[PDB]
Amino acid sequence: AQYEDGKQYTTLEKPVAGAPQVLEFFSFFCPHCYQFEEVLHISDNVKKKLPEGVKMTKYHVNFMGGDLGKDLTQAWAVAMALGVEDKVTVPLFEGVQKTQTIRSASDIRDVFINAGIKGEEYDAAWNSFVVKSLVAQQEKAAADVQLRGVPAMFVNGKYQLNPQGMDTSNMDVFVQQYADTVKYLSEK
Ligand SMILES: Cc1cc(Oc2ccc(CC(=O)N3CCOC[C@H]3C(=O)O)cc2)ccc1C#N
Repeated sequence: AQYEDGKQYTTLEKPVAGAPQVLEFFSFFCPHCYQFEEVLHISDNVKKKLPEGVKMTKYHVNFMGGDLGKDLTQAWAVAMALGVEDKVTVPLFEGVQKTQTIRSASDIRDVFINAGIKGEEYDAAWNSFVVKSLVAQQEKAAADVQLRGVPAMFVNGKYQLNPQGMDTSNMDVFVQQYADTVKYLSEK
């Protein structure tokens, strides 16, 4: 078959119920995640191949980067709460992996300030129980699939994308195979 378990995707032994339709996990410390955002735009290209209604969810993980890694999961909850993911994703990636200017929680906050989030707005959100609950959701979702590596994408809590089983001589062909695979899995 053209799409095969073990090839473009794998099937979770214990599938998780009530999971978001398309769920990505990343870390701002994760080198392939940097590529998936800045060079490949995986999330955008997947979204372009799915129906207009479908929901895509993207969550940060704690297991890379120690204390700053957990700060970043909380900051990502702030981003989701305020709806400013698109404004902060690139400068967070570059601050962690390119310019080495993100070394503390205050440095993370600077990125939001420079992106135009008001200081009181960020601090209030950072300390809010709405954001605490979003942190819990990010952790629960990774726990549900015993997540030990990123980037990762899961479809309907049942299938895990396997990019290592796709072709990578051509970056654009790779992205469309990935997106087309997500489409095939969503229609399963
Ligand atoms: C064109 C292109 C294709 C790519 O294909 C992939 C290759 C590998 C991965 C897996 C990954 O990152 N890991 C594996 C399990 O989780 C732990 C983590 C590790 O330990 O490294 C993901 C995608 C990557 C980058 C580019 C570019 N430019």
